[PDB]
Formats: sequence, C-alpha cells, structure tokens
Amino acid sequence: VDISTLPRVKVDLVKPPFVHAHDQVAKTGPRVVEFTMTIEEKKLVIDREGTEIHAMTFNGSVPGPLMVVHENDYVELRLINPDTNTLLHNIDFHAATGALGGGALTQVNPGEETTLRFKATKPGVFVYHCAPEGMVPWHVTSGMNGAIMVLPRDGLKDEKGQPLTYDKIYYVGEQDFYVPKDEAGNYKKYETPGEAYEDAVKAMRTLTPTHIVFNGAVGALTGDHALTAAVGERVLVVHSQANRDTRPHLIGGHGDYVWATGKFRNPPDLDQETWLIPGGTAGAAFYTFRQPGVYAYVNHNLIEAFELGAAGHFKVTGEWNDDLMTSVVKPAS
Amino acid sequence: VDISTLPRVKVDLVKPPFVHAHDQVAKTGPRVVEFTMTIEEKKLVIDREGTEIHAMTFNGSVPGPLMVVHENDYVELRLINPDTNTLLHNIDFHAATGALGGGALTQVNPGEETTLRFKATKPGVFVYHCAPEGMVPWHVTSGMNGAIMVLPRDGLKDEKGQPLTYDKIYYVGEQDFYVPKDEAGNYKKYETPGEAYEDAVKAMRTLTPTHIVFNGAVGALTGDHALTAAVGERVLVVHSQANRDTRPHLIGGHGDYVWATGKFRNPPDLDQETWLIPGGTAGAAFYTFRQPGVYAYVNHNLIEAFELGAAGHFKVTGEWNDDLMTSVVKPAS
Amino acid sequence: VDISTLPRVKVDLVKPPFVHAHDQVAKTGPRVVEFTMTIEEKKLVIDREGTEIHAMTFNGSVPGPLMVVHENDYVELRLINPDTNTLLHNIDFHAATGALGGGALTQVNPGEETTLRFKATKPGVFVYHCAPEGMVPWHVTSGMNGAIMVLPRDGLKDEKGQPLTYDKIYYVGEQDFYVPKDEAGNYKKYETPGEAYEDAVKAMRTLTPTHIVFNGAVGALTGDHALTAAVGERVLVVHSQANRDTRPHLIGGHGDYVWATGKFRNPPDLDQETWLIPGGTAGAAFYTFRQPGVYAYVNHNLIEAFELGAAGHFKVTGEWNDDLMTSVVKPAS
Ligand SMILES: [Cu+2]
Ligand SMILES: [Cu+2]
Ligand SMILES: [Cu+2]
Ligand SMILES: [Cu+2]
Ligand SMILES: [Cu+2]
Ligand SMILES: [Cu+2]
Repeated sequence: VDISTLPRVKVDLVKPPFVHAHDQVAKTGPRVVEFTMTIEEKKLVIDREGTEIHAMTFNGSVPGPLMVVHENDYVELRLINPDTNTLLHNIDFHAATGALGGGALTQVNPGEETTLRFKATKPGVFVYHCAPEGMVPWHVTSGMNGAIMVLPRDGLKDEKGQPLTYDKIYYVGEQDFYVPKDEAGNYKKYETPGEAYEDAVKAMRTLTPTHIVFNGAVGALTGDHALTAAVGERVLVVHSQANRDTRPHLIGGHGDYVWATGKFRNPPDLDQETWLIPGGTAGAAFYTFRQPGVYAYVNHNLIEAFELGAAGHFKVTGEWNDDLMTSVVKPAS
Repeated sequence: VDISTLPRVKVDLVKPPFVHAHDQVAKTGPRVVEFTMTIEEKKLVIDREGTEIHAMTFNGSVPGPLMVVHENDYVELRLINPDTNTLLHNIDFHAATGALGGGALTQVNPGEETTLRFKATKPGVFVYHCAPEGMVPWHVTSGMNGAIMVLPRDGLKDEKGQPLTYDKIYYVGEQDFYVPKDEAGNYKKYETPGEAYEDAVKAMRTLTPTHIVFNGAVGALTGDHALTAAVGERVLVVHSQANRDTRPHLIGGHGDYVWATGKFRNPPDLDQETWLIPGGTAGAAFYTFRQPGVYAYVNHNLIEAFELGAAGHFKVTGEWNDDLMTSVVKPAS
Repeated sequence: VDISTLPRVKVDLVKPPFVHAHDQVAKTGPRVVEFTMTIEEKKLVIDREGTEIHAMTFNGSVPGPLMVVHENDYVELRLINPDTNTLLHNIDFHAATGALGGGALTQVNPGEETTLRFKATKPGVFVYHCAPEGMVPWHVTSGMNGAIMVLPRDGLKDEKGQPLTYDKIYYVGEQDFYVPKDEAGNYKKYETPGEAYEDAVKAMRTLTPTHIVFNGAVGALTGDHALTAAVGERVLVVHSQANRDTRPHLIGGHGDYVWATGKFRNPPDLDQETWLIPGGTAGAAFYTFRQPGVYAYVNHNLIEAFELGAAGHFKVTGEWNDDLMTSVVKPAS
C-alpha cells in the first residue's frame, strides 16, 4: 500500500534510562512513526575524578534515546545538526535494510538537516550509531549511539509461545570510552577535536577502555538515579553496546527470559545468571522481582564494573520472603 | 511446607577437579543440604617460574569446591572465617534470589562465622564468589570463587527431552590473575594485602591477565593430575569463570551436548567444537569419548592456553578406532 | 563397510574467499574425499604501511582454503612440507575425532609428507590449524589456519526444518597478528624465525593484536576484490577465527539465518544484527540481499574493523527498493 495512506504518529523521545510511552501489543495497523533528534556536541564529566571529554550525542544524552515501534511500521527520522556543532554526523540503523543502514543517506554538516524513512522489517532490539566515513569508531566511542526496539505486533512471547508482558522498561546503554594517556598514565587534554583525533585513534588501538559506564557516567544509575521496582513487577531491561562485548548480570536476581542477541523471532534463553551481548548488538532481559532491597546491575567482568564504571543499582520495595533466603545465624564470633 | 519438617543431609566437599558424591536423579523429596566452608588466605605458587601470590580461598583450593543439589532443595551454608585470616569475606551465590546473592547477609570478619540458607529455585550450574563491598574484583581475582550445580529433579535431558546420564563429572575452574608488573615487566612483591591493594587495582585496570590457569596453577591438570576417562564413558565437565570470558575446547573431541551459559531448562547446543562461557557464568559440556590417548582441554584463545596457562590434559584408555581416524601414510621424506 | 570399497573424489582447492565446487545436497553415497595441501612459509605485506611478516600458510594463502564435504564422508589429506621451508608443521582438524584432531599423526619436517584420513562424523563448519607441540599459538597467529565445512547429507535447513539453499558461498578467515613493538611503539624486524620467537611470545602475551585482517591483509576484500552479489541472491558466508573472538556484522543487512557457533544440527538464530563467533570456532550466516549498493562486512568492534583492519565490502547490483528505505528530505541547510 502507498505509504501516504498510512497513519502517522509523532513521538517525543525521553532521556535514558526511561523509554517513551508505547503499546506492547499494536493497537493500530502499520504506521509511519516520526522521530526527531538533535545532535549535540558537549563537554561531559564521566567519572568521580572529574575527567571531562568532548562527547558527541544524539539528543543531548549518552546513550541516545530508545525508539520503540512495531514490526512493519515505517520509521521516519528527522536528524538535525545545528550550526553550533563542528563535525559531520550521520546515522546507521542496524534495524534497517540498505545504504549502510541509512548512513550513506544521512550525512549532515553543521547547519543542515535530513529526513530518512525505513521499514522496520525485523522484530528485535537493534543498535543505531553515527558512522561518518573515515571516522566511525571515534564517533561511536564518543557516545554517539543508542538503540531501537521493534516489537512484534502481538508483543513478546515466551519459549513456548505464550504472552510475556512487562510492567516497566528501562534502557541501559553501556559506553566504552578511550581517553588518551601519556607515558605516566595521566589523561591528556585537547583544544579541538582535530588535535584530539590521532591520540584518540592511538588510545582506541590499545583496545583497553579507560572507562566503561552506564548512561554516560560512573554512578549515573545509582543513588537518586537508581532504577526502581516493586516485588512482583515484570521489568524489561534493554541493554546495548555499540562497540564492545558486555555481560550483564543482576546481582541477587536472574534473567528469567533473555534475548542475548536481542531478536524476538528466537525463543528466549531461560534462567540466565549472566548473558553475553556482543559489541554491535542490543539485547533484552525480562525479570520478575521476588525480593526487596538493593540490587546491583553490572557488567560481570567485575573489573569493568567496579573499577571502570559499569555498575548501576535497582532499589526494590516490597515484602522479604524468608522461604527464598534467610540468615539462619547472623555473622558472629 | 515448614522447612524444619524437611530432611537434612550434610555434605563434605571435595577438592576440585573432583566432585562430591550425589545422585543425578533425585532419590529423595526436597531437602535442606548442609555445607560448611572454611576461608583460607594462603600463599600459592601459580606458575613454573615460582611466582607466588597471596591467594584468597574457599576451603583451601582455587577454585572453591563444586556444590551439588537439586532444584528446590534448600542450601544451607556455614561459612567460617578463622582468626588466622586478615580480611573480611562474604559469599554471593548466583543461584540464589535476594540480598546480593547472600553477600549482604554473610559478611564475616576474622574470628566470625555465619549460616545462610536459600532455596535453589532455578536448575543450572552457577558461579559463587566473594563480594565484599568496595573490594569485589580483588577478592574474586585472588581466587575466591567456585560453582554450584542445581540439577533438575529428573536429571539432565537432551534437546529432544530424553535422559542424559553422565558416568563421570569434573569441575574446571578457570582463574584470571593480575600480578602487578613494574616498568621493566617484572612481577612486584608486597608485604601486606593493604600495601598490595592499589597496585592490584592498577594491574586489574589493564584488563590483561598475567596468568590464566585451571585449578589454581599452570599445569595443575597435567601429568599425575591429568583427568582420566575410558573410551565409551560419558563425562560431564563443568567449567566456571567468575570474571572473564572463556572458550573451552577439547582438543581431539567435541562438546556433544553443551549448556554454554549453563542453565538446564534450555535445550543443549549439539556438536560444539568450542563454546563461549561469559565471565560471571558457569557452563556444562557432556562428551562421550570415542578414541584413546591424550587430549588437551584448553581455553581456545591459544595464547591464553599455551602461554598464560589455560590448558589441562585428559588421559583416555581404550581401543583405537581406525574407522574414525588413521594415518594412511606416516610422515616421511 | 570397508573404506576401500567407497568411491574416491579428488578436490582441487581454491583461494579464499572463493570455495571449491560442491553440491549442497549429497549426490552420491559416502565417499573418500581427497585433498592435497602444500605448506608455504612466505613474506606477506599485511597493511597499507607495508608492514611485512614471515607468514606460515596452508597452500600459499591466509586463511587456508575452505574444504567442503558431507556428513560421514572420509577426508583424506595429503600434507606436504617442501624442503624450502624451515619449520615443522602439522594439522589439527576440529571436525575430527582422536589424536589431537590429527595433530599427533601429521608432524612433517621440511622435505616430508604425510596422509591422514578421518571420518567427518558431525555436520558443521569447523576450524583447522597447525598445532606443533610447544609452539601452537605462534603458528596459528602467523596465519596457519582455515576451515572445513561438513554439510548435512540433505543440505541446510531452517529453524522449522525446511530447505535453505544458497546461491553463492564465501569464506572469510579473520586473522589476529601480533607484530612485536619496541618501547617507542614501532614494529620490530627479525632475521630468522628462531630470533623472532621470544619477542613473538612477548607480543602474543599482551593479548592485543596489532592487526586484525580478512583474507590476509588490510583491504584484501575491497575494491577490485570486493565480494559481489545481486539483489535477491542467497549468500552463505562462512567466517572463522582460530584464536580470538569476533563479531561479524553486514552493514546495511542482517544474518537471516545464523549458526554463530557453526553446527548444523542446531536450529539457526534468526534476524541477527551481529553474532559472536568464539575464538577457535567457525560460524555460518545466510542472508538474502534486498537492496543494491556497497555493504561493509566488519568485525563490530569498530576499532578492530576500521583501525586494525577487520573490514571488507560487498558490491551488490540490482533494483533500489524505496519501500524499504528512502531519503525523504536529502541533507540540506
Ligand atoms: Cu557523529
Ligand atoms: Cu554498526
Ligand atoms: Cu573474600
Ligand atoms: Cu557475581
Ligand atoms: Cu605450522
Ligand atoms: Cu584448535
């Protein structure tokens, strides 16, 4: 059918780890879903030490926002590069088919905009990221990535084919940064992106991130910004890593149903302690909370988690179940 | 039902790579299974060069012992930290639900003990490890980890749902160590754990292990300590890595049935040459031996295996099958 | 049945990324399939800078050629080490059962040859590589690896069990090289392999490849050597990595059906954006092209791809489908 005859819906995106409102089960026929993103190059403090990088972002955040559509919707993205930016940007959707995921069609200089449309033919969670020719890993590792979820029109199903409905959804973007270091091991400082470039490339070539963070900074998903849930709630956590492998783990819980490589026509893996999301992939894990308290959600390379930053918290409210776990004899001499 | 009305069984653990006696198919109803572990901080020689580290262990071994129970048993662990130790320890079971896997409830100073109980609600092999707040990766990477296997009550099944019975079981714990190095590349030496700590953290932050070993040392599963089997025997190998990805491979064999991420409600992967066990996970592979001789079981990053230590041997006895493999023309000029 | 009563077929191998002619569906009963490979130690230029290594190859190429047989054929390999070589070589097939995959039976000094036969009992794609005792990772990381595909006798099937037929097949071997570097970071140069050895080992122990390439060199699968297809063609790409994990991704496409760990008795993963092939494994991905243009096929650690070399191109001819993707508003001020 002619695309002009389809309904259109405009979505306004929200900042991760939150996700724009949507329906799991498609309440309309196929639609054109309209999104707008504004590129912002900005300074960001990424750690407790106050290390500050020139970040490249979709819509002001690292990661970029989670977009949500249904299988066989059309995604129409208006991408704006304001004149206050210095660099050329584009966008590649792993969800899309052709033209380097859209990257060949979306090259915008500062002061320019473009509109891309693609059909979301495959259900799953997918990475999107910037990919300007000659400079891809630098943009991606400066924060310019996010994800898109293409739900099956009848929502998610378990390994047997019965409905799985989530009560809450969170989006964790994990970012590897590669801040250049001198012979002494201190982080170098740079006046312009072009003066940063070769040292950025050299730092990348070590394949050793200096920082690995959730939602753009060490401790971004802790304290007042901890994720929350209640006992008995079904939570979907979507987790992306555009460049580097990760292995999410909910300390004190499990992934009840996991799409480790994120594609919903496959049956989920059950009862996972830890699952591997390859670099360049988004995955999704569904868990029903059974106990209250603080949970840590970590990359289970524990060095990456507790020294380099890849750790956040859930604060869970509800009833303690002494059947599931109890202290029989509290620590004592 | 009230837990006090359940049978109780005490298990005495054995040193890896061996596994305490158990039944694959549950011969009783749900039980409380009682385990005791004693923490021992000790010096360990980890390589042929005589490099010696201050190891932190459950029950005197790296890895800690494999515990085996059935789905919906209760695990009751008595954890003892004797006054001869210097550090605070606890335990996190990935098999358990709540309170950071038990870690929030099991903090023991030297001279103290504690008893934790949890219900083993999910069948699979699972990592356990020490996780004291502020210091997790150091304890884990100093050897303080093991695994627990929660068997389905009717034992293991193949991809079709028919019984798979193992004749022998072995437990391979793979340990990444990060021994601090100076500018020249020699291994530094330290008087106390507190004086070691920052250099330990710096060494960890390289993300480059200095040693990757099976059962606590280079060559621990070779020679007189080679694993053994006979042609026609069905062997289960449980393999854990608490911190870092590994990729087991049996040189000369296969994984006939593999749970790469270790969870028994999923059908096994068949005919694997090599399988990926993510950091923070335990996996299980079942193989029926068809040829005699020496087999090497390795992490198939071959640098990790043959230079850094992640290699052991099987010595297999029985009949050579010339149908499966033969030398047609022996090496000659 | 006696092996001498089986038909014999001689195959002459072709240079990757191309694959010798074969039938997907077995047109004969079980056969002995005869292959010959000649070891060649040669100088190779591996990057745009003109960095030159002493490569060790099967049949003059990195990777070695893809061999193709059917389940329960016998593979008979004649391996020739000419007197112009300096080193001892052998071969280990992950497809074979016993004697370290053949490695214990195939040790050939320069001026010697050997013939090994094994039964291909398990369907899948499998790595083969050199594995001389005491020196395995050096040989493997100097290029001495390839793959073998053992097709099911009735060819490939989808997740439901219906036929999947490919129109073209390509073989991508991904090679991690570890060229030794001085304190300044320049690549060292060596007079003989024995003088190279310790520095090779030291470079390997960093676990940081200096180069990660497809088909033996940066840009080997670009330009005039780009892979090709037409819209609507079903392409199988076989991808191996003998030593190190990789995560293939077709920029602008997908893996419609993927065997990430390469073993055909398992159902394929559907609609993958990126898939993890563990070190020591071969995988296979099937894609039907739906759009024309240039596609990049990359390791989706984008540093590994765009800085260290792990990137090639597909040039695809055919009709552009504006339904699947279109530029609505071309980049403009
Ligand atoms: Cu950009
Ligand atoms: Cu990408
Ligand atoms: Cu401890
Ligand atoms: Cu853990
Ligand atoms: Cu060789
Ligand atoms: Cu191998």
